[PDB]
Amino acid sequence: RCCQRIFSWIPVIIISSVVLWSYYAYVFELCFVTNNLERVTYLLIFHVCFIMFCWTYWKAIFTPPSTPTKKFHLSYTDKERYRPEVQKQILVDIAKKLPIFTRAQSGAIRFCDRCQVIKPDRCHHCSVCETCVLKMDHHSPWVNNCVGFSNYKFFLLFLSYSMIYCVFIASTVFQYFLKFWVGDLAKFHVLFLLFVALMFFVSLMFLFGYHCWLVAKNRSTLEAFSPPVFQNGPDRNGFNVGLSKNLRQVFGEHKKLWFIPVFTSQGDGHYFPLRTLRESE
Ligand SMILES: CCCCCCCC/C=C\CCCCCCCC(=O)O[C@@H](COC(=O)CCCCCCCCCCCCCCC)COP(=O)([O-])OCC[N+](C)(C)C
Ligand SMILES: CCCCCCCCCCCCCCCC(=O)O
Ligand SMILES: [Zn+2]
Ligand SMILES: [Zn+2]
Repeated sequence: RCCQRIFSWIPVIIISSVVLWSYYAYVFELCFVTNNLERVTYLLIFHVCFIMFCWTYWKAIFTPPSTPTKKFHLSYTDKERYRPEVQKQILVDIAKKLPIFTRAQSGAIRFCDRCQVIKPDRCHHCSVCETCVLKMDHHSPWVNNCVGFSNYKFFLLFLSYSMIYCVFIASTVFQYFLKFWVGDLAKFHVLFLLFVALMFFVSLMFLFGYHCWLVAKNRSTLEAFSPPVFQNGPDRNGFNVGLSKNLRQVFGEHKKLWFIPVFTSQGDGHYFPLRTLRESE
């Protein structure tokens, strides 16, 4: 409904409000209060931090999920959608020609009734986005969007620049209140700002770190909480092909584009290199 669609944006409104208020706070008040050359230097650094935050946040929010291609879709009519075991055999015969090595716990082919999709490996259905999403990490209320194959790099860059911004604001307010305490000048209310920054920082520390873990090992959140099932059973490392190539699968080979939110991730969204094949030519 209209109500629901409005309510889905409130986390984004909250983060955007906190960020804009921190901008207004630092730029005028705090930057003025703490040499002209120094002030301009720090104002331009702060502005670069701000622009990278908004850049990465925007592309995290507004990059739609990647979706399985036609080859993975069943083009059935409403009539044909009907006996379950014949469907099982049909899906098996189709999967004979698809690069799908993961199965359900029962061993069945993973299939989405809503999208009519033979799910690729690492693809999962999001009921919020209401679509199958390739290498879906998780649906994020905070970016009002799925985080997966298409935007994961933008998400991690957004966490990083969020952290840098938090450190900038926190350190600035600390210096302001120290200089007040040493009588070299207060705006007591901006103390709250510090308490906010700190909080977010520490939160990001747990989040960033966690994702570091995931990215180091080529593991999605869903996979971390439910290991994928292969022909020989569950395997927590089925897609782990080494730290370097795990990192480059997300950030690409070109160092210049690592820290900017332009799409640079490797592979199609469907087949992902098996750890078990990592030394096969
Ligand atoms: C671009 C980023 C990449 C950079 C390189 C990354 C280097 C490598 C990074 C990390 C490798 C370090 C591995 C630590 C494992 C310790 C042992 C341990 O706890 O075992 C436990 C798992 O362990 C965890 O659950 C870890 C949780 C992560 C918390 C945040 C710390 C991240 C480290 C921050 C690093 C920041 C480095 C600085 C980054 C600039 C137990 O295992 P289990 O029983 O199988 O768990 C089942 C849980 N289940 C129930 C949910 C299924
Ligand atoms: C007052 C200083 C700045 C405070 C605001 C800084 C920006 C913090 C934004 C953190 C958002 C984290 C979103 C996590 C999403 C997820 O894990 O699904
Ligand atoms: Zn689906
Ligand atoms: Zn979603």
